[PDB]
This record gives sequence, structure tokens and C-alpha cells, in this order.
Amino acid sequence: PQITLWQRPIVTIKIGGQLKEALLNTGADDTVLEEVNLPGRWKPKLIGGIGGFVKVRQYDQVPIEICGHKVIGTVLVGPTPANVIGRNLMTQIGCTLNF
Amino acid sequence: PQITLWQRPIVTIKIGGQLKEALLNTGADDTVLEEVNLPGRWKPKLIGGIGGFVKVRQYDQVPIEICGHKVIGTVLVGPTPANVIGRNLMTQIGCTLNF
Amino acid sequence: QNYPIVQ
Repeated sequence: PQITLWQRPIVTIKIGGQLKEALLNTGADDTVLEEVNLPGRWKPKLIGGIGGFVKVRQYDQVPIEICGHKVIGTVLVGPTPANVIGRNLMTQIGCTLNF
Repeated sequence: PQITLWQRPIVTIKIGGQLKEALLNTGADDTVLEEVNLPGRWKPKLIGGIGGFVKVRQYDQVPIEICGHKVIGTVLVGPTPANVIGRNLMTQIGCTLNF
Repeated sequence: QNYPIVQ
């Protein structure tokens, strides 16, 4: 699709057998989602860095469908004010900024 | 241009008679820039909201050039970890997400 | 809200 930016670019995603919504965020390096139960291995990762750090669980090579596009990428799972699709997964779906 | 997202989408901007760099950030509603001296009227605005609020100066209808596109929009001026072009100015330049 | 982010 071509998504204009008059509203927040929120899309539907399928992850870990659940339907969720997340924000396509070109300002975020990484993808961070809350309340998903993923199978398979993880390691803790420290993110943010303002006021302290936030610890999340890093899952690598996670299958995820983003607005109909089935891809694979790292997903960080933990508390986040908004579910965020970062650049790491936007590259996978072939998402570009155009003007 | 068409900008792929393997790296941070940092572009050159002209504002307040200065050349600066800023991040095209679809996760940000507003544009926030540090160390610019804009002429004309402003009002304080509270932004963020995590850990407290941050107070910035809101300047309306500011002429700004973003990657060669001369537009007009609101610019918040205050210390920010990275200069950010928000959706408010990405709409002005006709920037879309495409995949 | 306003949303840049690096670990």
C-alpha cells in the first residue's frame, strides 16, 4: 500500500498466533511488542537509555505478518507504550519513504 | 527520493537560516529541533509525558526546507536527543510509506 | 506522541 501520514501509520500484524496492531515507526531501530507469547529462544536486551534502561526479551528470526506481508525478523517483547514496527522489519517488507 | 530503511533516514534541512540534519520519524506526531533561533511568535508546549513532561517552544507556520522541499509547518524548539521531522512536516513534503 | 529510539 501507499500510506499517507495525516494519521498515525497503525497497521494490523499477526504474531505468535495473535492479531495485533502496531505503529510503523521509521524513528525506531527495533520492533517492540507487548503481551505476545513467543516460543523458542530469547535473551534479555537493554533498550532506551533515557532515565535508566528498559529490559526486554529479544527473540531472533521471528515469523511475523505485517499488513499482509509474511516476513522474518527480530522482535523485542516487553512493556511499550505503543506496539512499534521498527526499521528492522520495515526493511523486510520492502517499505520505503517516498516524496 | 525513495529512501530505504536499512540505515536511519537522516536528511538535510534548512531552518532559521541554518543547515541541520534531522531524522524522518513516522512515529513522531510533531517536529522537534534543538539549537535553532527562530524569529516571530511562540508559546510553551508540554510534550512527552513519560517520567514527567518536557517544555518546548512552539512556533507555528515556520518555513523550512526538507531534503529540497520548501514547506511550512509547526516546529517545536527544545533540547531533543535527535532532531526529528514528525508526521506534521512529512505530510507537507508529500512523504508516504510504500510497500 | 513522539518516537525515536535506539537501545
